[PDB]
Amino acid sequence: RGSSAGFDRHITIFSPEGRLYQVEYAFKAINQGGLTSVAVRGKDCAVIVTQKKVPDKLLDSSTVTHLFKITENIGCVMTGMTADSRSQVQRARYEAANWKYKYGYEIPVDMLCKRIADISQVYTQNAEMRPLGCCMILIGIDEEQGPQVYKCDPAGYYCGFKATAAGVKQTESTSFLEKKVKKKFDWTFEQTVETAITCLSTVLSIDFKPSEIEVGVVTVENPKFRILTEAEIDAHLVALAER
Amino acid sequence: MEYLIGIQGPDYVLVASDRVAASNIVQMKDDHDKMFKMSEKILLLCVGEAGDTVQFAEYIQKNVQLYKMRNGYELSPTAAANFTRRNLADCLRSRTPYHVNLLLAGYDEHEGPALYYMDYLAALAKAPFAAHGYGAFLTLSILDRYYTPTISRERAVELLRKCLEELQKRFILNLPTFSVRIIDKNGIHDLDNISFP
Amino acid sequence: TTIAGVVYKDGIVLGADTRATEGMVVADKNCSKIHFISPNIYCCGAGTAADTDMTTQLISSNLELHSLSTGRLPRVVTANRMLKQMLFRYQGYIGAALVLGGVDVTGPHLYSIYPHGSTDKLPYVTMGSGSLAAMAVFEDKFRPDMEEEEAKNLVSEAIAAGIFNDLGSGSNIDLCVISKNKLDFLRPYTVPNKKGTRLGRYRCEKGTTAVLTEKITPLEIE
Amino acid sequence: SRRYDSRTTIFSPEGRLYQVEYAMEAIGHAGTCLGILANDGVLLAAERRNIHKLLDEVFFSEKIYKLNEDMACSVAGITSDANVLTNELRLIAQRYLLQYQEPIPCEQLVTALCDIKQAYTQFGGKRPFGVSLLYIGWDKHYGFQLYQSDPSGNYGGWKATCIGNNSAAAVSMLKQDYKEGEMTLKSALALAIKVLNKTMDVSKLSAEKVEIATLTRENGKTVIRVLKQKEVEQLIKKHEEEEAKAEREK
Amino acid sequence: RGYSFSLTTFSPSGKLVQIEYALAAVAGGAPSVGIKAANGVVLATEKKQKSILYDERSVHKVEPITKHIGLVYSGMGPDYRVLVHRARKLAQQYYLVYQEPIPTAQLVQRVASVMQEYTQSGGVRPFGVSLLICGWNEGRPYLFQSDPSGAYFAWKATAMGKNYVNGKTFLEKRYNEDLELEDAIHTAILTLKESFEGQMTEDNIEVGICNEAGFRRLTPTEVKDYLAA
Amino acid sequence: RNQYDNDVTVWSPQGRIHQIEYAMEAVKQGSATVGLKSKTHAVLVALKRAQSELAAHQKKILHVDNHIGISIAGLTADARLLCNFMRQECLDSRFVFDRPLPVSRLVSLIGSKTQIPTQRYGRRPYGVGLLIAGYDDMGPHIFQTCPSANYFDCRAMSIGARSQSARTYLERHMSEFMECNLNELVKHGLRALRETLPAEQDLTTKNVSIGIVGKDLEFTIYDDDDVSPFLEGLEERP
Amino acid sequence: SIMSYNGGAVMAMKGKNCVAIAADRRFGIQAQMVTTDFQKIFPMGDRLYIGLAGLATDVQTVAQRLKFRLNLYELKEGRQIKPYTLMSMVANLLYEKRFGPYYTEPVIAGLDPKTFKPFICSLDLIGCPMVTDDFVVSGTCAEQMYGMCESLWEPNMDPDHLFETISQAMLNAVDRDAVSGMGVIVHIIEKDKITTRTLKARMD
Amino acid sequence: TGYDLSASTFSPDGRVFQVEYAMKAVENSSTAIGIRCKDGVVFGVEKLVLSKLYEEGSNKRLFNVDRHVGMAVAGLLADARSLADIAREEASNFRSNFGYNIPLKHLADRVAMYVHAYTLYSAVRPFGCSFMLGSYSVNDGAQLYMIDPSGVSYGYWGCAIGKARQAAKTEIEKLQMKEMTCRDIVKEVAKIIYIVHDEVKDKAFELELSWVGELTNGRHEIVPKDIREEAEKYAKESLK
Amino acid sequence: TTIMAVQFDGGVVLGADSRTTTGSYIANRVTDKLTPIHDRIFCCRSGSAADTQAVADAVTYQLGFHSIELNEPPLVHTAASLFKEMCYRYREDLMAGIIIAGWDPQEGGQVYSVPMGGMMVRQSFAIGGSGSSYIYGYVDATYREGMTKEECLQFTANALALAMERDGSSGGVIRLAAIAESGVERQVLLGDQIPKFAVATL
Repeated sequence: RGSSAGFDRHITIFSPEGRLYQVEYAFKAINQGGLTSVAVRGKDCAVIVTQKKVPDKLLDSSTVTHLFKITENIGCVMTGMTADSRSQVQRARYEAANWKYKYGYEIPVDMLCKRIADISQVYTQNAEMRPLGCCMILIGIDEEQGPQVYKCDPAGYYCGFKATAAGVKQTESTSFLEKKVKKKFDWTFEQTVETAITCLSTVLSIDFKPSEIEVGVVTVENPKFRILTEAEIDAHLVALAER
Repeated sequence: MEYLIGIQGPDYVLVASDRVAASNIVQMKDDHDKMFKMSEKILLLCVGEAGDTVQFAEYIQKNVQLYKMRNGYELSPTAAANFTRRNLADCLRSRTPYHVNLLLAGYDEHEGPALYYMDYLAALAKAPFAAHGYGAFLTLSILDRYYTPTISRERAVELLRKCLEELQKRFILNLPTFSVRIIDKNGIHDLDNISFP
Repeated sequence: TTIAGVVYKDGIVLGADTRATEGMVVADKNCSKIHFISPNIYCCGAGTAADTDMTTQLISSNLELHSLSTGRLPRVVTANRMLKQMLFRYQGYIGAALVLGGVDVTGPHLYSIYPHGSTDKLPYVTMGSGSLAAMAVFEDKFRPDMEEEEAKNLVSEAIAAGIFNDLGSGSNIDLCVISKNKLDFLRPYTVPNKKGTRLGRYRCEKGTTAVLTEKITPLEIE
Repeated sequence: SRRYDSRTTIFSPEGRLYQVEYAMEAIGHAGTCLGILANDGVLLAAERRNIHKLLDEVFFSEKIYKLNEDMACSVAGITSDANVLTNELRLIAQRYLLQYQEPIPCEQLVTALCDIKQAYTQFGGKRPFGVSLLYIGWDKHYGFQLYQSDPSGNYGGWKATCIGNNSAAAVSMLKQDYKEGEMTLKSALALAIKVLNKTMDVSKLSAEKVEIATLTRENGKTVIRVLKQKEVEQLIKKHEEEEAKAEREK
Repeated sequence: RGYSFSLTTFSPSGKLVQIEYALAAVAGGAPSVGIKAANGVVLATEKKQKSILYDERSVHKVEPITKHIGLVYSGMGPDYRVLVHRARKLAQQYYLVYQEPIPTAQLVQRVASVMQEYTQSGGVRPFGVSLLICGWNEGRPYLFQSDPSGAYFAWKATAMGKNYVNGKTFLEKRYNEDLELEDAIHTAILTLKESFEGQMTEDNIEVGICNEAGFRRLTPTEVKDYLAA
Repeated sequence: RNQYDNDVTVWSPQGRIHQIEYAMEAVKQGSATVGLKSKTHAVLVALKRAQSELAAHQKKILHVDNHIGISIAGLTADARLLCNFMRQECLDSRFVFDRPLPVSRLVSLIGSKTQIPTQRYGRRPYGVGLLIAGYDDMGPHIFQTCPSANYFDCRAMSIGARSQSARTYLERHMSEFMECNLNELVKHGLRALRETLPAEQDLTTKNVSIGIVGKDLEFTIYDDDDVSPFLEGLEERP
Repeated sequence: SIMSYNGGAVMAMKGKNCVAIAADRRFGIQAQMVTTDFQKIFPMGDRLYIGLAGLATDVQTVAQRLKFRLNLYELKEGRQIKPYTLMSMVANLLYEKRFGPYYTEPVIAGLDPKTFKPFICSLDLIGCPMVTDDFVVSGTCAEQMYGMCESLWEPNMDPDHLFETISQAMLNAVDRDAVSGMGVIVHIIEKDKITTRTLKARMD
Repeated sequence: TGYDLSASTFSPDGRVFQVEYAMKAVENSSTAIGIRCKDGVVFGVEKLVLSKLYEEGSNKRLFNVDRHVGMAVAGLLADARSLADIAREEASNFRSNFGYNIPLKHLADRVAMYVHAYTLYSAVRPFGCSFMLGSYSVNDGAQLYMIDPSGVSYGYWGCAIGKARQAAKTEIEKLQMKEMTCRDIVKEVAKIIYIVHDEVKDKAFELELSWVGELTNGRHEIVPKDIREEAEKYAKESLK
Repeated sequence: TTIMAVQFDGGVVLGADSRTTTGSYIANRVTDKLTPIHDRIFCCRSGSAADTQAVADAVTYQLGFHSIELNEPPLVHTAASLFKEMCYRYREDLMAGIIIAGWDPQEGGQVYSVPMGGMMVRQSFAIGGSGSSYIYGYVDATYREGMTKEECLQFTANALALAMERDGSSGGVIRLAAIAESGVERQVLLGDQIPKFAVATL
């Protein structure tokens, strides 16, 4: 099946089957980072959780973080190559501000993820430049739609999700989540946070402490993106462990 | 200042020009040639601001002879006229406007003789007779009087001499001698220069 | 030219005359000074007519792109910002004075745009030659939260004042009513002035005119 | 980057351009096409390769691609490159008309396009235009004309020719059958049907398979007319009758 | 800046192997189908999602270019989105110039010109998608297919993606020119059902129609109503 | 094997760029030269190679400005290119600020211009090694340049073929050079350069060129005629 | 008045299943005539005509550019252009030169090819479309022929009455201005045929 | 593998091997450390002296990219100087536009993105240098950021780059910089460098030190020679 | 028009009229010249309305991008510097006079004045527009160090009313704003709310 001809593996051109082997290798590069992130939307809130693995004590834990603030009402979590991630969030910030300047209102997350995916497309189409080895997950509140969660990939797939996972444990995490959403739930704020943390803790076997993870939220009551402090995270965790 | 005149007929085009090149009060030259041949059977007459005339004329001459060498057959007078009109019209908007007043003349085996007129604004027109310069105001009424589409070439030369002698008597500038040449199926023919001592 | 707009309770009413003048002679007696930007956004134009028409067409295009890309209806602030940025880029040389009106999710929004790129969000605006008379009518009789019929009558009275007191404007009144749910484009909403009947018949019989040539060419049809 | 480059615009040790050689080979696979000059007119004829039943007919012709009042061009090879070249041709002709206010000569049009094709051969590092296309038209200088073009950027004037599949067999048939200076449009149509029947793999020309267009001068205004299915049906019927009469004789 | 040499080049056989391979990716694409009725034209495709977690309403494989044109694809989605964006820009350029809605024929000509521009241009791969374009102009319906090569064909009805050969055989068996779009929708849904490999529902597929009114993608409710048959 | 070497933008698996090393090897083949300084004076001494007996020897030492002079090694075309660049930099300095350009800032510019090509495709390092010498308000300076754009600051240095003998001689005698007269300093440098020569060859007026700069003395190149006084008192080969 | 440099006048009128378009013949400098055979009406279709007045060089240039674009359109589409479409194309063409404009004021007149419905329009210096149901004008004697047409014109006229009307209007108008005249040509368009007639007019 | 010859490629296991090969180079360079403390930040370098000929201050591996921020590098010194030029340009443009001294976080981000541009395209190689930036502002405080050739930027309480990165990190880890101040920190910085220096493999070194903090009024500068000598003496004596 | 700003301890006060004129005709009698560049940073606008709106939007764009990438609240000096470079680079084209005021933690309440020509000056109190001429004396006399929020608001209202009665271009309703750590308190004085001063009334 997996035949190869010419420079199909070395650059972004079609294999005899049309697979574009390179973008698949870029997908492997996401798991090369070694971390995992999970997203889930409720009726009134959306969240993103991810590991916070500090290899050295000397590193400032404040600086290292995969959660970023694209706008006041948008936040994202990046997984993969840290450098390409920072490039993508900078480009997203640019596109958001330019959208505001041109069209006069805050960009929707769907349009943002579509713009980012088109950008990644021009990478995977042109041979000069490699695809960025990162995947973005965006959360935001749309006034009409409600809470929203979208994920981008190096290829350009930009779908919208009720819940998502990204990283090395993506398949296990989505297997976990597919069972939960298959069952009916109210999906309140505390329930969403508990679901996300449980998914991460179950796939990793970590049994997290407060510093071990980071989390960000958006609520219809408080649409601004907020990265919860260690106190709030520990408050949620102690609640989880008790029940 | 410079004077051009053209008379179409059944089987020929007659053209004339003054041979004066003047910068100012003085007359520098008395044998200036304002007639440029773009091919064997078409002529271009150009007058206006100095330099623009020869530059534009030589450009058109180059393009026409190039067409001939490339394709093996000469342009028709109509095609040459529209070509020079295009090149002139493109430029009036540009930073390099050519202020030139033109009069084209040619013979086509199929379409017969032709005379075209275009001002510095590059407005083309096909006319039976036409003239340029301040002298045109004097001489056009002569042609409108004594011109017939069936005019023979001897009668045409006679009519020309009438126009030019009227210029000599009535026009302030000194245009002593005029170049003359005829276009027909055989080709361009130079004639005895009309002079007034 | 006299264009005017007003916000009523649940939408917008735009109004305009139909007289287009080249100099001081009438050229078009039933012009359409009301343009389509979007299904929910409309605009009326004054000033250089070509500039207004082409600008409105351009912004209509860009908003068509934006709307069908987003999957949701376009907003008014978007149009206002596009227009003002364009007009500022050209620094007033394109003489498009516009009153722009539309209804979107946030509510009815009405803008007045000037050639140099200025804007003003207002409840009522008037532009053109009869703008002062229309402003007089509005400053007199405008009240907030009017009903649709009251707003239509007000705008009609304003455009009529501009008509019967300005030389440039005349010949008809056009109306457009945008709301959350409908759009009523009323081209001959009113006919205040009409051409009087011709008393004398001056129809010329055949052969009245001489002809020196005639050439008939048949057109094949199938 | 030197590693990922094909290096198309280079010579070969034998002195060849392998890319245009291969483009000619691709044209060898394309649907066959031919054009036949006559004293009174010229006609293009093609094998409509897209013969599927579900295909609609929303175009004037599948391949004929009119360029101007006085000329047209059938096609062999990649339809995409063909469409691009036809657009370029139309632009060229209308540019000449804008300049001189006379219709363009066919030789000049073909020369312009062939120069464009040659440029892709020589520089740019781009692939050539893998298209060979006939041209037919009328100019006052030389009258009815037929021209052939190749991806190499070289053209020729032919009295009758074929491009595409089995062009060699078509030409072998045309050499013997074509009568120099002794042809009319009807006889040329018959010869076209003959060589199409000989060259095409179809047992019989259904009149869906073929597409024919003619060029003629009527009242000082040239006309480019695609022949209708009834006309070509009558033609193939006449050809079958003639073939039977020849066979019945012997 | 960028590579300036063609990545697609002629094989000794004469075939553009990159184009053949792009067509292979299209063949591996999801099913899609189009049927041109007398009164209208229908475009349909399956929207099979890997998991229930995905939101169906988020993304649409059926996208409208204008009021009266909409198209669907089989193959690479990002490439499809590049193409649909550029097509919208082209159609609105036409509208700015002519103040008349673009004919679908000219649209597909232009986008095919683009798709040609990519295969010939340097430092790029061909678009790995084929499109089905539907339109209603001059009170007539249209259906077109644009391949990666940049070649446009016109069909009364056709299919794309997996099992397109069997789908086209079935469609040639079941197609009538006199059909109304009401029955055409049933035939298209049946064609997709031939290769759906599942229990298709309102979420599992996407469909759109074009008519005198214009192009619209049917909501899941009426899609379910049609699926009842 | 040929991989990792054909291009400059390719890091080797051992964390090296072979093309830069090769350009440095180009300098290691070139004609030998010496640079040394004292409290007040800076000297540049050169062996000028001759392609044949009849050929005149190559111009190793160049003028850049009154207060700066260079001695080249390796590709003379790259050398003349860099020298034109440096001349333009110093001329721009005098045009703008009406001051002599400092040597340190000049070599900073040189390193920048030399670093840009070695990080891009389809460009080569400047396969040249230089010794800079000048006098500024600070004092005499000697800077070495390599195709690798890194530069150095040194009391003495020698680059070219068989330069290592000169380097060890200079390392041995570095102590005295700081406090020396001009004649003593140039004689030290000449002995150092003499070490680089083959045992058969010997220094001559023809094959030697000297460039000297100082507080009052502008940069002056002493050709074969006027180089004889400096080497007049030199000892014989041991 | 740069428009008055060459003068000229063009007019169009509507009727029942018919349109008429007319224009003067004079080509002249600001006071000097040159030719009485100038083409200001150019055919843009089988039964669609455009008429240009203003600076003659811009008249010719615009007609040539328009024929260029139009032939490309007719070749690409495969159909004849509609009048509204030609109007829009002309407006785009003129607005492309909005700074440094073509000094001409076009007039288009024709029938829709499918329904044979009359269409007339005019465009300003810079491409302001102006569709009307009765008549349109462009030229120096516009002010004259406006009132002349306002009086003579009547709705749903047949071709005969249309010809007599447009002829009387053009003659009595151009007789009253200096820089236009020297004859006038009248093209009548209807579904079955095209009719062109020149009128006897004062050559003064 | 054929996947290692350009940075526009990817390994089948997801790695761009050119970047890894690049950071091998900085790992083959003499080590440098920077240690943040309450008062400010201190930098230190093991500048191997290649020859007795080279003058004191040659191959300076400590730059001042702006007055309020310092720099300390490893790897290819040419690329280091180039990035110092880039950083100075970024700081100057920031001051010119926004009117104040650039924050070190933004500076490190901009520099890292400029680095990261190079590892994507094939026309350009990755940088061969990893480097530490350090600054002190009264509002922002002491701040230290280390950058790698991959373009990844992280803040550090103490950072090390070069061959002896690991042992340096250990010796820093036992330090407890948070309570300390600069005048104390310089001494054990010297200690750590003298430790990790290999007398056998590395012939000799010249300690290059730089600091910034409130003591300098937010002005990065090289250590006065008196303190440099005192710290070197303490280090050698403690070394035993 | 008349625009005015005053710095009090812990914040600032902004005041401006609501009149914009084209000649002697008032196109808009309720225009809002106070513009939020950011949550705690505001801009008053004098001169060409087009120029001021344009540069305000561009500065808002740049400053939002800068603030979000820094992840810290922006500075009034920064916004004023942006306005400065824009107005200085385009001093020939732009006829615009700006006064910027906001609150930031580092420096607190700040007022900067960017007149025509693109120079930037921090000021305790700064007035602009056609009507500032008529009230230079009133502010010079009335100002005192240590004024409070309500005191500064009344000061600004009196000044703007005095300018409005005399200047034809200035007029309408007074729009006021007060910016501090807490947030923005905007209010509009109209009719009798506006302070009144007795005419000569001979």
